[PDB]
Amino acid sequence: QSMRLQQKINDLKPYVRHARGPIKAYGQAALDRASGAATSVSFAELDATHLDAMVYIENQRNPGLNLKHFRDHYYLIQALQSDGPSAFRAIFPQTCPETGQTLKHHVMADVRLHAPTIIITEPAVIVGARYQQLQRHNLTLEDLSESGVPLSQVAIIETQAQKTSDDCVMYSLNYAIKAHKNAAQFDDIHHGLQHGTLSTESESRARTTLGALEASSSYSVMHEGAHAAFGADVLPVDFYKHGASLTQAYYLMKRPDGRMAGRVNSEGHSEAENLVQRNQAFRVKRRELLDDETPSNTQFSASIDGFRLQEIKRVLAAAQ
Ligand SMILES: CC(C)(COP(=O)(O)OP(=O)(O)OC[C@H]1O[C@@H](n2cnc3c(N)ncnc32)[C@H](O)[C@@H]1OP(=O)(O)O)[C@@H](O)C(=O)NCCC(=O)NCCS
Ligand SMILES: O=P(O)(O)O[C@H]1[C@@H](OP(=O)(O)O)[C@@H](OP(=O)(O)O)[C@@H](OP(=O)(O)O)[C@@H](OP(=O)(O)O)[C@H]1OP(=O)(O)O
Repeated sequence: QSMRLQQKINDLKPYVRHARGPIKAYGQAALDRASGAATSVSFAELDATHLDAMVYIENQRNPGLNLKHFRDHYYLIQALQSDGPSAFRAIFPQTCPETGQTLKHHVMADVRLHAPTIIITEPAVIVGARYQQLQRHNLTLEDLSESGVPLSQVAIIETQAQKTSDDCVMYSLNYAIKAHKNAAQFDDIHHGLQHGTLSTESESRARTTLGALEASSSYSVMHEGAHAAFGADVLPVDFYKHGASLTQAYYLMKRPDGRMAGRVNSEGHSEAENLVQRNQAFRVKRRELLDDETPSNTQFSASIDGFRLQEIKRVLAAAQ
């Protein structure tokens, strides 16, 4: 139990207790989730359902965010083929190549239009348990490619900040907001991608699961052309504020460039905070078995859940 997440709970509880409809049920499930109680439902589906009502209030909160929710990844392609905004971000679930069904596992795409440039951010890992995320990313990339977009101008960035299999959509959302807040660096990455290159990819692609597989297999496992890199080398510290792993926070603050060793809360704070401190401020035990107790601290940062509570408070306050 942690005072910060508890504070977030106390902030949200009235809004849910005053809510009506499916959003009350969702908010209650989120409160249970955060509090450390059991959740008799999958949160990928819940988040997927109530993503739009958020996206709206977040687009209000930060004009210029340009966040969109696409039911398919083909709707992303349809959206690309328009003289729309010069820069927009989209959240979408992957599609199973052998069934054509959407399978949760959402990702976010920071997009610039011009020969368009696409940046897919992976909250978890590129490869996956049974090489599933890999071939799914492959489907997405192939479709983007026959859409007309050159694969040398698309980049998937594995962050490995998310350690759970449930919080895809919230990580995607926070990553959208942060991609808007950190527009400059993304503009840099896009200027790079326009000429078909990615900064320090040579070192940074190895640090991903995709890198280990490409080095252990020595044959193309992900599509020829598509770029990839580890988040800590190309993204700002904002993308790791919700990393569950404290070891990750430690290893990130220990980086020589010291990009991840700064302060991670707004400067308008009496008490400063860095990555590790924030991780420790949202540090709670986790929810699996007693027979299968795990090595390393069984604990993690439930900061992302607090992000969920945050979004729900914003929506429920926005509606009333
Ligand atoms: C990343 C992964 C492959 C294992 O890498 P790993 O993190 O080296 O495995 P570890 O056993 O060392 O996990 C250690 C970290 O996981 C964190 N963790 C917290 N909740 C977790 C969870 N539900 N599942 C896995 N790891 C979790 C632990 O806190 C620890 O961080 P700490 O040492 O700071 O506490 C694995 O955790 C994972 O994400 N698997 C899912 C990937 C996948 O197939 N699909 C994802 C798409 S949803
Ligand atoms: O995710 P965002 O939409 O970008 O919201 C962020 C942020 O959230 P993150 O933890 O996900 O990075 C902080 O909230 P905390 O969880 O750290 O407490 C912050 O607040 P502080 O920096 O002062 O701590 C503030 O939230 P709020 O809107 O409630 O003020 C802020 O969004 P803003 O751009 O509105 O400041």
